Amino acid sequence: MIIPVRCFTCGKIVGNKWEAYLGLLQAEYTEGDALDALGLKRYCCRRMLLAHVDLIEKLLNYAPLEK
Amino acid sequence: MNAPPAFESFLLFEGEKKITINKDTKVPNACLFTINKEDHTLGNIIKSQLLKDPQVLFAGYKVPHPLEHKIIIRVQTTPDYSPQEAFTNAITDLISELSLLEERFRVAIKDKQEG
Amino acid sequence: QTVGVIVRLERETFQVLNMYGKVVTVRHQAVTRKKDNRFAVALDSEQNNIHVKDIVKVIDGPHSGREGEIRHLFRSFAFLHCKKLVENGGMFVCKTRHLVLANELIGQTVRISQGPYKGYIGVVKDATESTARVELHSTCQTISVDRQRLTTVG
Amino acid sequence: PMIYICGECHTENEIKSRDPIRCRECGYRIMYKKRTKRLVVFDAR
Amino acid sequence: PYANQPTVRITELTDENVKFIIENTDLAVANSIRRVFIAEVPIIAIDWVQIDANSSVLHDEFIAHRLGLIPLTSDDIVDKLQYSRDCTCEEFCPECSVEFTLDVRCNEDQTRHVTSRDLISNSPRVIPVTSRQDDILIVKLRKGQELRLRAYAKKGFGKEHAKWNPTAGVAFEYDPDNALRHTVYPKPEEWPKSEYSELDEDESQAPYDPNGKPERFYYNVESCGSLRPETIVLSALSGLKKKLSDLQTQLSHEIQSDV
RNA sequence: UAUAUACAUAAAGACCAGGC
Ligand SMILES: [Zn+2]
Ligand SMILES: [Zn+2]
Repeated sequence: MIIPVRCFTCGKIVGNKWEAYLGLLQAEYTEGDALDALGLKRYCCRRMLLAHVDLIEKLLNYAPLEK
Repeated sequence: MNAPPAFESFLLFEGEKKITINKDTKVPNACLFTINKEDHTLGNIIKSQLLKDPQVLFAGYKVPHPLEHKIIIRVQTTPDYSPQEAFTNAITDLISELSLLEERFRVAIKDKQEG
Repeated sequence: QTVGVIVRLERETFQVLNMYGKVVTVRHQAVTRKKDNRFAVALDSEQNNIHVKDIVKVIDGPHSGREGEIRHLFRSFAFLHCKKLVENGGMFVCKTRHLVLANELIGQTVRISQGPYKGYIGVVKDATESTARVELHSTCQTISVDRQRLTTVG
Repeated sequence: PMIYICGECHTENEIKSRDPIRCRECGYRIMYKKRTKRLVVFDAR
Repeated sequence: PYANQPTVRITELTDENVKFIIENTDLAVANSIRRVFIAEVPIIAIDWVQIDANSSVLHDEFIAHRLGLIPLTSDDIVDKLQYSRDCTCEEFCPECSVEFTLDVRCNEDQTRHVTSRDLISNSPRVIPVTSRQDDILIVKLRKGQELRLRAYAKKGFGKEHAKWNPTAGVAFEYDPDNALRHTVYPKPEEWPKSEYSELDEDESQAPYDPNGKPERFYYNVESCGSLRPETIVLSALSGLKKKLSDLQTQLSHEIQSDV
């Protein structure tokens, strides 16, 4: 749904790197250069940001129960 | 619904003794220690400190089952050296190692910062 | 408040010997069938334990001198049968002392205040004299805790 | 007595037992139960 | 028949990272050190969460999940706090726990991100780590949604639940160029060389050393941001020596009681 | 003071989907 805090394998924090990672893609970085600027060396962390699927933007289209 | 509590691994409830010492009838000077609520962190240190002691013929541990947390340590020493003495000297020798390592790691830090 | 034993069957009614020793007439539907306590125990006039099926002698009260089999027991009353008694199909009623042998916590929301579970909120499924069963709101499980540990919340 | 939330205009209305279900200011027939007052306490586990 | 005397050389020291090299030690002692870097280094992390009003698209215990995993600055007062189970007082006091508060409502039409910067602590010492670099994201809100909750953070360690691991991945390596033959390569020439390798590009492996035993245990210890990486290590040694000083005690009481 | 609140009800059948 929303990007995990704490990469599953190692336990580093990828929670805060998502909104910084979308910025780099719109600056015409390649996912290899984006993930290196964010400073994620191991491929356990590089698969959190790379394979992530953000549904919290879809789910915010529907209107809440309460106005 | 049957998942055991997370704390059940390192916490002792009422009546459980930490250590249980039972002599071993197969062998002279053989003793068998039973440590509740421990795992390979603690068991492996001691075994490997017992095998430095030249008066220790045998030392080894096992976790009987991984889902219940206890260690079982057999020790066999040479005559006129008690297997309870072997296991105490092991623990005091680690404490005298790890207290030397914590002091040598603090010196290398101060050296490392601005030096 | 009143129990009785059916002693005559009629087309629309029963004759019932009530616990006071009077026979009343009631419509079949005006009385409800009561669950008999075959394991009831009482004290006789000499403090013996008496039970259903026991043979007792009556030593005081209206039926003094009679002998009977205990058929039913309720509070201070015993319904007895003696086949020699033609009245009421053999049934009669005597005080047991005239004979001689011949929870609030459940539902509350409690907070575990001590021990390894300290802090968990739950609701009591079952209460005991000793260890209540708290239903944990945090996880899916039910645990037994000494009632000294629990603390009721609101 | 009982406060329900309209599924269309999202206006809490107070409607009670033995009443047809229609929210005022819409006419929409689907009501929701709001949320309980009592304490919920979770582990961060 | 006595303990060996090890030595330490700190190579890299930063705010995320420590590389040290421990020499003259057993394989079993050097391991049990890094095996304490995960479990038994205490840390502060949210445990008891109370959710007053949650209108977010994420259900209650899904947010109570993400809050736990948020690292909190444990730098000092972890020594001062007592485990909540050992603490005598009813419920939570200042001594066994820290209180956090999050009251967030989205008024604007724009989508609001609730960030760990919105956790507000009763004490200045422990805060979310990013507040000491973008902030951890707890949840997003559409206009009209409101999330307010109260959470008490406790002291614990990494055996209980993985949210108390003080560390990110803890590297461990010994004998980088393979003398001891603990691992046997079918073709030695296809394997890349360790950062720590002493070998020229020409030869694949060190030659077999019959007498040797593993020494020079290379670590890399990378913090999560709770504890500065220098004091993840000091707390592991001081925390292993306290478990071995709990044995010598309760063993001595048994040998004296049994005999 | 004594005594008491003791358990039963959710039918059955049909087709459909899946598991080993
Ligand atoms: Zn990772
Ligand atoms: Zn409406």
